[PDB]
Amino acid sequence: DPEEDAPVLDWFYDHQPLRDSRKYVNGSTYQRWQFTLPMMSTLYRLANQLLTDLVDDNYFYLFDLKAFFTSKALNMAIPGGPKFEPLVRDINLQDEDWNEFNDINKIIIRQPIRTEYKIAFPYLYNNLPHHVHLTWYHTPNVVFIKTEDPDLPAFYFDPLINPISHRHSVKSQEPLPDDDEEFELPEFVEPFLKDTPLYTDNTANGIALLWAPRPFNLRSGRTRRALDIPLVKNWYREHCPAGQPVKVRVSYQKLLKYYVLNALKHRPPKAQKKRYLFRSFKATKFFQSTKLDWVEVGLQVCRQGYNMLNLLIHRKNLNYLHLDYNFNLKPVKTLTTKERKKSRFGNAFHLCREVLRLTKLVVDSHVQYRLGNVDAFQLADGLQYIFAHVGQLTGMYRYKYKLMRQIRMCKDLKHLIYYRFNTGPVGKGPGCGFWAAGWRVWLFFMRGITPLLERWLGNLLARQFEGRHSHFD
Amino acid sequence: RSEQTKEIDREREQHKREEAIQNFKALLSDMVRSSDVSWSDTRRTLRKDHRWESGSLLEREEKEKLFNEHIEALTKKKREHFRQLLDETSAITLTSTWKEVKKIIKEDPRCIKFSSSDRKKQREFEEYIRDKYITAKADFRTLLKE
Amino acid sequence: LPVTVYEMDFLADLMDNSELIRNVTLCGHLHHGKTCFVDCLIEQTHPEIRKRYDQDLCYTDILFTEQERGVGIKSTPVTVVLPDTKGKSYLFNIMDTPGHVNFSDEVTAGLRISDGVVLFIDAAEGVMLNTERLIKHAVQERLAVTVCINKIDRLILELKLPPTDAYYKLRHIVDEVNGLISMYSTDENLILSPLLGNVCFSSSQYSICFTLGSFAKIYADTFGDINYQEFAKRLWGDIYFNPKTRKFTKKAPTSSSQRSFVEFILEPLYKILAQVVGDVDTSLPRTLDELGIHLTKEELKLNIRPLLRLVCKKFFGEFTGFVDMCVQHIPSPKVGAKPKIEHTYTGGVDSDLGEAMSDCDPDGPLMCHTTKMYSTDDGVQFHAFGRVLSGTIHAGQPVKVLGENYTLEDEEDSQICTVGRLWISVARYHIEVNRVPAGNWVLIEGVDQPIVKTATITEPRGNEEAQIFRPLKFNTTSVIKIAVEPVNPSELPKMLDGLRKVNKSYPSLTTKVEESGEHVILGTGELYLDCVMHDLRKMYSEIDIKVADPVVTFCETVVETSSLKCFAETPNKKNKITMIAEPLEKGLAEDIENEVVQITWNRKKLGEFFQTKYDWDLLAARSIWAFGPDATGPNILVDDTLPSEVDKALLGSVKDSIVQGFQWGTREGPLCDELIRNVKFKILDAVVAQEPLHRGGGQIIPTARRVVYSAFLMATPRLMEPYYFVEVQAPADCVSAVYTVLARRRGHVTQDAPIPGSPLYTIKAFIPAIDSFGFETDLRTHTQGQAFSLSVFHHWQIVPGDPLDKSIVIRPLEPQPAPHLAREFMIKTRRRKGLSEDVSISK
RNA sequence: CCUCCGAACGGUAAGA
RNA sequence: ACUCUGGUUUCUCUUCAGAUCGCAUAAAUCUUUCGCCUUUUACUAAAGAUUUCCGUGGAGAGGAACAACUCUGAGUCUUAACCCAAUUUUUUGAGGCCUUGCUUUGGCAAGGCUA
Repeated sequence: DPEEDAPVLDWFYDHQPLRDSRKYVNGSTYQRWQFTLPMMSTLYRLANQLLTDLVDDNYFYLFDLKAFFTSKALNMAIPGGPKFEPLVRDINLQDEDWNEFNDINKIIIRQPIRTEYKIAFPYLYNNLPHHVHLTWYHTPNVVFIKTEDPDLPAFYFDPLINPISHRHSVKSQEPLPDDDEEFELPEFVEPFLKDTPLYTDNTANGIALLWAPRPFNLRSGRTRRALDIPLVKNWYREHCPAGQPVKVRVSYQKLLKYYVLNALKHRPPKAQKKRYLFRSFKATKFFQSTKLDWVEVGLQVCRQGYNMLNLLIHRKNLNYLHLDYNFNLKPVKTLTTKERKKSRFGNAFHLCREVLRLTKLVVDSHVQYRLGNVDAFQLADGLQYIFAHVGQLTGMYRYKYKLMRQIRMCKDLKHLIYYRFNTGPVGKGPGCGFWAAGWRVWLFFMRGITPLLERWLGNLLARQFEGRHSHFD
Repeated sequence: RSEQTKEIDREREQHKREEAIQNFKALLSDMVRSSDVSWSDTRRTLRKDHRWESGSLLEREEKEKLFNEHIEALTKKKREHFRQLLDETSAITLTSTWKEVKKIIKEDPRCIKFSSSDRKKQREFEEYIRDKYITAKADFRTLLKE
Repeated sequence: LPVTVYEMDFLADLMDNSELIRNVTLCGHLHHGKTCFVDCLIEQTHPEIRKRYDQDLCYTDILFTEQERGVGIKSTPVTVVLPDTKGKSYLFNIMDTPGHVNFSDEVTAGLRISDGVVLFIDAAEGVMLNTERLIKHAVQERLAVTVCINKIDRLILELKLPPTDAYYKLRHIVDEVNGLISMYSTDENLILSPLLGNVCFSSSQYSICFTLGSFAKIYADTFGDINYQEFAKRLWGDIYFNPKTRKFTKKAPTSSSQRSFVEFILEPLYKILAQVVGDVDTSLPRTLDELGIHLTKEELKLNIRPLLRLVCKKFFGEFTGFVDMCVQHIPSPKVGAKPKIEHTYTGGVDSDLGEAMSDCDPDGPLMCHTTKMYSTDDGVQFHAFGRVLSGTIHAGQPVKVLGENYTLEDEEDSQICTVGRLWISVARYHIEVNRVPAGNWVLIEGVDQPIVKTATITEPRGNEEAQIFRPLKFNTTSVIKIAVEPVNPSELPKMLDGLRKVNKSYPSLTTKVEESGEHVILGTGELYLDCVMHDLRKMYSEIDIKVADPVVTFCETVVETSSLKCFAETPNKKNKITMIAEPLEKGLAEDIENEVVQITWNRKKLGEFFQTKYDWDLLAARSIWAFGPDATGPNILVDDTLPSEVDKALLGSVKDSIVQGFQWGTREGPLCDELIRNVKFKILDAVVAQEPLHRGGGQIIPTARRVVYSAFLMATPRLMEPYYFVEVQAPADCVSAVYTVLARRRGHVTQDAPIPGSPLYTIKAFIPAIDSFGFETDLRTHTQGQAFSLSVFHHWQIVPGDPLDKSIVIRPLEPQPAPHLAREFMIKTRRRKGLSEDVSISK
């Protein structure tokens, strides 16, 4: 709307909005930003679909990170919480047998001691509570009232607020015999802010921004990488809805499990010297810099990867093998056993081949968009399909099976999004294009695989060019 | 808010009604101890207590039904006690006589709670013996089916 | 030492002058901004200590359990120097006390050594359960009450009430608190109103704190030629401001004018907050310039909440209104020492120490009262903490520590200890000092060993007349009962050591060893015992300890008159004690326990009361021998002997043994070894023969026990379980869930009322203490974390069923029906005590 | 209700 | 109401990195256990320790680029309309003399005269 969305209208869909404007960002390097309250309000309203209606953390009682750490340390799972393996294995939990202290005939049972109690108060209801985390007890109930009408005054007695009772006044001052002149203020004395109005049209929005999810309660901040915004993290951090199928519930629990594991295993980054690869590359005479269309550089990367694997194949004189442009190794003819054993590559070549296959699929979907064959909505749906169906489009799970962990995750997110997407007038069938969730997962997979693949391919290429890089008796 | 108060008030009413029912049940269990006492006779005699006004949200029909249920439960307890005491004597079997049982269970408080006279007591003992004979027939059928 | 505004030696100089000292305890409900207020005070005094832009400082939350849970657990002292409106420095001894009801005892440990109580009220919540409990406790401890309404920003930035409606909410809070105080007191000088200076309005998150005097002084500074004392006498109530006459009139000038408090105080505050949070970029610099507030460029770039805090710190400045409140309405130790000795000293004010201490002489006989015990950093030794009521305690001076059992006749419970270092606690750094004069608060090392919970430190060989201070009376009763064992029995010794240390850390903790070797801990609630066991496992013992499922401590009562005149014949077969047992009238036990009636009274007043309100025979009323099992115990031993049968001289020589035997017999109990409660024992026939050798104490006391039990057992005995009172602050749509949860736990709702000036509802209900385990967790789970509840012990209520009904079968893993409950609860209690299964009348 | 669908190798006749 | 001070962007490098480096989250290696198991990988999933990788903050240095100019800080942060003022400062009648006594004169103290 040119009227409602004026603060963000002219820069909302730019690639890097407000980059040139020194009022909002530090400069072209895009490190810091500092917005105004109307812009923050418009952005917050535009994002109210991906945010939570909760103004308080009290919703996450026995469902925050500390509760999950406690349940993991106790080999217990809260309803909807993740399951883990026990911390202490070699101490049997049924080895404790019927002594006089655990005598069943000695204890009174009226209400069963659920596992919720053993985590709310872990030192009371649990024996040997090792590595338990005390959950935050209670935050005072935020009674903020969201108003969906700007016409309402920023301050007004809401009908939701219960009315206050009748009069009472015990002020028994001395009844003055009135032949006197009483107190008078000086001539130029007035209330402190008589001039300023009680409330403007940006006051209610700022008050609403106070009780807003991060970063919409922020005024300034630092830019983050586009892959560092999960955008659905608070969707599986809430309790799963009522009538969801079993697969959706287990997807919520698995996303929650990996969130818990990431939060628990997190160690601070180590101090190190600032090594930069592309800066070193640019410092040589063998690398130049330009500004290319992303689709063009994607096609260049696909062609270069194809040529590079094909050179790796033709180096070993394997004419009976054919690397196709979708990165499929193919037998040209029926191969003899001697030809089959000479056509046996390691997991390095095949993992690079499958990663290039996935990149080719993504860049090819983008090319199909640019050629006009497929439009933007179907492009987004195709990317969402690709990043959630890597187990079928590509085959890198058979050369590095640990990445199956990623695949399951990309399926889990597919559930989490779909049952938030296909609600109401929206049914099943293709159409969801919220591909950020799986795109992040595959980027983080590549983050850890890059050193491994680089080491493997360095060994392989060094080998191509004659290079390398009862005990005691 | 109108919907909200309607929802709250109906459950408030249900809670008060069920609390009154529980209080009347507690009064029935604390004072009435004999199954031979009539329901309305005690109701016309137990109204002189202190908490007898605990049924301010109850009518004569509900109170009489609750008294009937309590009397039935007390009679069941007395019958179970009589049956349990009938499992101790060796003369009690599937073909015992009531005349001999009148001396075997002469000073039997459980049987006295079951029946004051020999007619109802004999009928109950005969019913129990018939049940025991049916159980023996079931045992014979289970043994002979294999 | 961290850098402060004032000289440390100046603080030591303030120590000598008892007039320049205020002993203030900050009390209130859970999470009503008590700790954040102390955070603001620390920030005001300590320049280098500042709140994080995102996380609360929580300076007095020094326990790791407190930091993780977020709930204050133990009271923490801060001794600071604070300037008032006039600028005169004062030495404030502040007790930051927990707001959770289960830790009410902790508040009591700070109310003993405090002269004044500042009671914090959430402006958005109002008066809550612990607020009422602490009003009652502080008034009944004879302390000066000053209310402070914290979190007034919630009326603005969160409830968004119009300023007139915010004034109405504040007025409702003040009026409700005044009604509460008037209910539990007699004086008219205990009325609270900001007109008198008894109330401060504050928001501790944004560092707002003002009385009418401080805001009037802000007006005077911005304008001049204004008597801010005379001006502040008019900024409250229906007094309006006519600008035609520049006057203040109790009538409305127009037909739609506002109050003076709204115009001059609330409205500028609303406009300040609105301009900061809504128009930070458009009209904020002009608004700040109009207020004479200059912020740098790097300070306007802050987020909205740090900016609000900074702006309100620049505008309001310092918490001078709070200091005005605590100076003008809380007596100094010298002024307030007379009622303190009148109330909490056994010898009273009429002794030679009841006046040497009432003057608060810094150079008299050393008499200090230590009522807190704070752990060392490692957790091996302890530091006592208490008020120096008289004298000047020195470092190295040996002292005589007197426990709670020290009397003048029996002086076994005393020890000569060496006072080590002395500290002044500012809650995160201890100022080590050489001496502490009277009227102050002191940490003492070395004297901890003979101190169990509360101790009186006096001069060795100085005052042979020195008695002890009265032991702490707690607001609630330790009811929840856990049993602890060591995982490795070989480590049973260590646990005992640990069980001692927690016994010193928690004033209401009741540890003991039962007959069957069980180690039983009594606490007040689930959170209380969870913190106790965290400290027992992690802090002190550092071993592995198994817990039993918590239970409650039952009591035993009667419902009918005993059918037989239960008699006991002594082994010499000459004394025949024949008694009956019947229940006391409804509420008589409440009168006995609350010290409405006392055994120290003359027979005149005691008989007058018992004839006035209970319709007895005056002969029987004059003949009330003993209250059991203690002087305050809710059991009565009425002598019903006829004048012409048992002579008074024949019976007065054996009354004492009968009384002691009755006391310990009601202390033990014959059903499941529990206290006998609410029983009247009429001694009908006391056949006592002539020989004084055949009627000795060892001849009567066990016989007194036997006759007590026989009278009890024939009077239709019943079990009584404790009932907790629960307040639930739940949203309006989550009330049905509260009803459903309370239905499963034998709990009935007394009331469910909307909270005025807030969208929430308050549900007040009664729940059995044995059924209230995990009740808070179930309530918060079933209401999506919205319904929060606090549970406190309220009363005792008969367990359903007959405990002695031996015709009841019990299946060991099934919640029994109500008529069987009393049969169940007794048996499984006896098995835990290590007693016989069935209770037999033949003993 | 149950939806986690893996892979490669250990499969070369040796000769003329 | 004034005088002296004086930037921003961007690239690269060298170091220090506690900090939610990171309001995000990968991989590998080793040591314990865990599930399979038929040989290596490839694996299952928990703990601890290491690395590696995608990133980040602080300081310093050297360049290119709106650099030529404010702002910030410090500094007392300059004056005549209408007030010559009747309790603690710089326009307030309070001003003096002698007697007496003390004191080595000097000097000190109480009293009187007071328009």
